[PDB]
Amino acid sequence: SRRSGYITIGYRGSYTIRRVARITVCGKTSLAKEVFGDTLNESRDPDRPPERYTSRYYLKFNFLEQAFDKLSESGFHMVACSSTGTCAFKIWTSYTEYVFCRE
Amino acid sequence: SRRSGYITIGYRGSRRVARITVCGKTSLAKEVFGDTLNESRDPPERYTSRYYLKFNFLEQAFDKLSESGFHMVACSSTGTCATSYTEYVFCRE
Amino acid sequence: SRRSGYITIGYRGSYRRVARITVCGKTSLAKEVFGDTLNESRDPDRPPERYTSRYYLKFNFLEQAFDKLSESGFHMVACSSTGTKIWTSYTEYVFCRE
Amino acid sequence: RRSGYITIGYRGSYKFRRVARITVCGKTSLAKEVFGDTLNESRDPDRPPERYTSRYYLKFNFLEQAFDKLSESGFHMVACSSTGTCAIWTSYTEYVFCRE
Amino acid sequence: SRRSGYITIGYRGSKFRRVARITVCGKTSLAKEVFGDTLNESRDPDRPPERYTSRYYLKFNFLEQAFDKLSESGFHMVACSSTGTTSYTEYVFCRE
Repeated sequence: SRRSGYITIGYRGSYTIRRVARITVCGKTSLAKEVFGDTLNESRDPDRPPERYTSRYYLKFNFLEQAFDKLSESGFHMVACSSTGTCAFKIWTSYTEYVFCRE
Repeated sequence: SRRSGYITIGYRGSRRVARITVCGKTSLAKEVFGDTLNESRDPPERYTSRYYLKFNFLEQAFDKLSESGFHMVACSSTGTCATSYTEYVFCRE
Repeated sequence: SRRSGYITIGYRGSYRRVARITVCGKTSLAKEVFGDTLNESRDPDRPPERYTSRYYLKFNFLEQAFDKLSESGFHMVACSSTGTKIWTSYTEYVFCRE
Repeated sequence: RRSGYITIGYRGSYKFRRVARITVCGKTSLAKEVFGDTLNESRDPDRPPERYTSRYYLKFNFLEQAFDKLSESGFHMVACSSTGTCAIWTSYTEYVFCRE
Repeated sequence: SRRSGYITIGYRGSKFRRVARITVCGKTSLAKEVFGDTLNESRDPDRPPERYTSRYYLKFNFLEQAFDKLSESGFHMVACSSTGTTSYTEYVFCRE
């Protein structure tokens, strides 16, 4: 409870009438670092103080469930999930986010 | 974590978090967010759907709800191509 | 519990603008929860054990409906939304009292 | 009582909800336990108890009546999702139930 | 628990429901423990248990049969999302 809070995992996918390019991490930087350690890629947002938030971290691996398993090992649980679709000329893409919480 | 009710967190995206809206009992929202809350509407009603937050990190809003004993119980989003609107429902028992 | 059951709350939006909050479920549960804030005009004088999909509420704050459900011991167990210069949407929030 | 999942499907059309068919998917013995004679097996008849179906439906049209019967048999809603089909406007929503 | 983790079940969709292929994503040891011989590892074969995959799929067609097997191994459904224009729906399962 002293280090409670939220981490959101994001994933951009595409379907043609799973393939991963980048798993994004949003939340307080100290929490994301505790959970993911050196798998965290902070290049898009470097050198932030621990009590600041980020929406631009991402992970050095490409399996979604691999991110979820690490969150579970740190006592975070999935509490929500949403997805939004898009149509294009055929390919259709979507961004999915998975909200995790530690009590 | 004293008096029960719902607070809904919303934002419209294209992540770029333009503005985080707060809906619910006005007294509950002020308990949770204090001066991070700009009301921006002129007397106040018991319920609002037009409060919004000064900061732009969604998880920072979620974390403050957690500190007051609110839990996320649902979320939904809708989009049409030309953006999207996402909503997160919190509840304190 | 003997008075257990589901109530679904819905509303049509456009892009928050809430025109009307709909209420679906067994009528006696809806009446227990919302009392005089319930508008039964589109399905009046129903027996307490029959189901309706046509009640709505006389207020337009969604969280006020959620708060009343909580006061009667109902909890939100699911949520879904369907989308389409203005696009409309329907969102429903499923509540359950066990 | 044996564990399992039952999914409830609802073809909707769009303030009120469009009265339509409520479909039931899962192991047939579970669906029959839950719904009894409100279950319509005419599109998948004479199935053995341990086989699965995705073609049962209910003889009433109120979704919450189906949710209530699931609750009476100890099933709980664990997920839901809908698909928007723009063309009025029709959507399909499914509600996943689980008895552990 | 020692063998805790996530398995995500997917189906590409378009009496109504028609499901062709049920995809399985997660750690390969977990997918194998849950699904055994019903699992199709041909698309991603010769994989060590501690590695992850997004290319397994199931030999049967009933989504609830996949859900029931997950339950039998102590996995629970924690989230669900769908997107479409045809549709793709995924069900996230977790064993603590």
